[PDB]
Amino acid sequence: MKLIAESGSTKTEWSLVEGEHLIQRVFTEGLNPFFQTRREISRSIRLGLPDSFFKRKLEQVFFYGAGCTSAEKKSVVEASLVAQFKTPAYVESDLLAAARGLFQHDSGIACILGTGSNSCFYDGHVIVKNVRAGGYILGDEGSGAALGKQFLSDVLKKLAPQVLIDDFFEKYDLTPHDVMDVVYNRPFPNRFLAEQSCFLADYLRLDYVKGLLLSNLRSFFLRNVMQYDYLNYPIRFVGSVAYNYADLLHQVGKEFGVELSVVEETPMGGLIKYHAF
Amino acid sequence: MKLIAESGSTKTEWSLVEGEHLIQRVFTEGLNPFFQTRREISRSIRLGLPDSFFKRKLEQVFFYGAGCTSAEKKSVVEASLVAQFKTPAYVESDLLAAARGLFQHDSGIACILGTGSNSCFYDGHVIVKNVRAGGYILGDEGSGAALGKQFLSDVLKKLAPQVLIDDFFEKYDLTPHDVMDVVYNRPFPNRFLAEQSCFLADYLRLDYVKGLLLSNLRSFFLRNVMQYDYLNYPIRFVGSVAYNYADLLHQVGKEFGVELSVVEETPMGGLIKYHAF
Repeated sequence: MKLIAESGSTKTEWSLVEGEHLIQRVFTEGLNPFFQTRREISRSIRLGLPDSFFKRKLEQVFFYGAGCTSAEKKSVVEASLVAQFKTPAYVESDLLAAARGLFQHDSGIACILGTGSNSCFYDGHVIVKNVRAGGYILGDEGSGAALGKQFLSDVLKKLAPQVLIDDFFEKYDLTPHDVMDVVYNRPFPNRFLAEQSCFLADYLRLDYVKGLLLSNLRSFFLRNVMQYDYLNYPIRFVGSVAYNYADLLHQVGKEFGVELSVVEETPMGGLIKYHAF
Repeated sequence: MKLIAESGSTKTEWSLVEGEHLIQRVFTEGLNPFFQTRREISRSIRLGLPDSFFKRKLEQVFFYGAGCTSAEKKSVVEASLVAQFKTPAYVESDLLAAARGLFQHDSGIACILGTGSNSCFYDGHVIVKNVRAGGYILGDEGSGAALGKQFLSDVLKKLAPQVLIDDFFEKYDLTPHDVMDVVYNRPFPNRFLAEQSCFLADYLRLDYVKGLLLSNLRSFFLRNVMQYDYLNYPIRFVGSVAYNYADLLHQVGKEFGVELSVVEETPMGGLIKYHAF
């Protein structure tokens, strides 16, 4: 058996697999070596996974995660995995997870629309080019946080529909003042903004929300996708925003003259296939 | 004599005055009760002002500052002033400073374009209406930080002119990676973004920079100014961004059918007049 894990801001997905056969899947909290020390990662692993995961003969562990983006950060995660499982562990970024999960050994443009957003050209083996996403303030166009940022900007200006404003304040138990406090003074403001992506998804019948999604999705295409040779290679998407707003994403694709026929919630299914070759 | 002080992110201006006559002016660091305790404010005062300020018979002290926006925050500043000067001290916000400095006892729309941005309707006595600015992430349209945010977004995407990108990296001794670090991990990211407003001002001959200013100034008008009865009252501006980019601001005014003939660097001259009545 092998273990394949994919970690983002909201959770880690663990797949215990034999070849392409799923023995078990388990979710734990997100694990990010920029926010968590080696020991916290080890502890979160140790407390989150069932016993069967730790008693099982594993040939390798493939881990992909947000924040696994340098040699040093990959080491922290690797040390935890190696300590917890006593087996070869290979740590890569969430971006390479998207590329390999979406493309296998073919070439094309892989894009993530999740808490943040990301894109790359993948040559079937390595990432060859990677437009900088820029994070929740300076970029991450088309991401959950970008949506949340524009929505909350509109809430404070009273520009959004009253129904949405009232529902937002009630659901989150907030006032305008408390919004400022959360965004400017409390941990992980990006995650709170990105949570708005889930909130807004119930209100898609409103012109306001459709226009907000179209605007942010177009921005991702103009500022990220179209830096690549996007008319000459397949463009494939993964992530919670891409998945939940797949119809609007497809519409934006057609506006830019492309056919987006691959939109997946996560790269996990593709990663299981990839590590079976 | 009285003492009139106006405090923002970059500095405090102190005016020792008899009626409308300026005895002396001194600059110290900014003083903001959200970032500095009463004792730090007192110390910064005590170390920043000349002896003559402390030996002088003063009838009152009028202080206006960023962050002096609640009863409690005003108290902190007041306690410091009262301890340092042993005289009646009246603490108000930087917004009321703009209103009173720009309008005296007349009515109209007062706007600030500085590190952040702000606007209000002033009835000649009190602020009657105040669109929420929203801060550097969710709003502050037309501010230095909004400029810096779009510029740096463009820098990371490689969309800005190469000359600007090279000059930015060299002047600030930064790389793309170090930019992320400053914005996401270091204190007062708003102040660093707002500093870009001064950097860009030397490059106004570039189409890119003109278009950036026009876009951000238009945004301030669409999302803030035009929430007020802006065709029926004078609109007056104060602040470093408004002052440095006065020609483009005036142009944006005309686009929205208004004549902006009052643009001041600071409200200080107006405040001296106001507190002489």
